[PDB]
Amino acid sequence: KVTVGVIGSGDFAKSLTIRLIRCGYHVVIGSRNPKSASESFPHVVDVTHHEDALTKTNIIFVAIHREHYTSLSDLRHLLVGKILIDVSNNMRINQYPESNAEYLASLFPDSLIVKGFNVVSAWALQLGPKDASRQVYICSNNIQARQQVIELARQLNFIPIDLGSLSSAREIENLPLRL
Ligand SMILES: NC(=O)C1=CN([C@@H]2O[C@H](COP(=O)(O)OP(=O)(O)OC[C@H]3O[C@@H](n4cnc5c(N)ncnc54)[C@H](OP(=O)(O)O)[C@@H]3O)[C@@H](O)[C@H]2O)C=CC1
Repeated sequence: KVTVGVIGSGDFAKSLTIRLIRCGYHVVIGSRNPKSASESFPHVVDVTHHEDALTKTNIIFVAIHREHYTSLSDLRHLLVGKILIDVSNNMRINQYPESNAEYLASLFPDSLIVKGFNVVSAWALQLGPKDASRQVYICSNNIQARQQVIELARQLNFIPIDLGSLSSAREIENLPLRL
């Protein structure tokens, strides 16, 4: 089984982990408190500290909020070359001078940041997306990483919508707030 990483242990990390397992992946979780977080996951999931989880996979969902990204900054060297999937949303349209994905890319300039899955609710990961809204919008400045995340979306039974460069991340982040 291919191993996919998730940082964080909240509602989104838990739902993502469900879908990943159902779709045939092995999951490693990076948590600040893995002994405590382990009870929030099945035994088949490897729950560990961030620095250990990162050694087990090259593709990591960053299932934490933007305001906590800098808690990972000391992992910069270990994260070099890895794909980081920015799943985040904000409470306001155009909330910051840069999109959350661009902010993450600036914190980890030698990682490969891909925006994706922010439009998917926790409940949609558990039940599946509505038949008329299986779309997940994906973008990245790195074409190879973009294509890997597109293929992951397909394996998770979503319809990936390739919006090209990371410049698309801003309006992808605005989309849940628009109607
Ligand atoms: N909930 C949803 O339905 C959806 C959420 N998202 C996005 O997913 C991401 C997570 O959302 P959600 O699960 O609801 O968020 P939570 O508020 O549950 O936070 C998730 C994780 O953040 C981690 N973390 C929290 N504080 C810190 C910190 N100070 N430093 C380092 N890590 C920290 C915790 O992990 P730990 O304690 O294990 O370290 C926690 O389990 C967000 O970006 C959200 O916008 C996207 C679409 C849907």
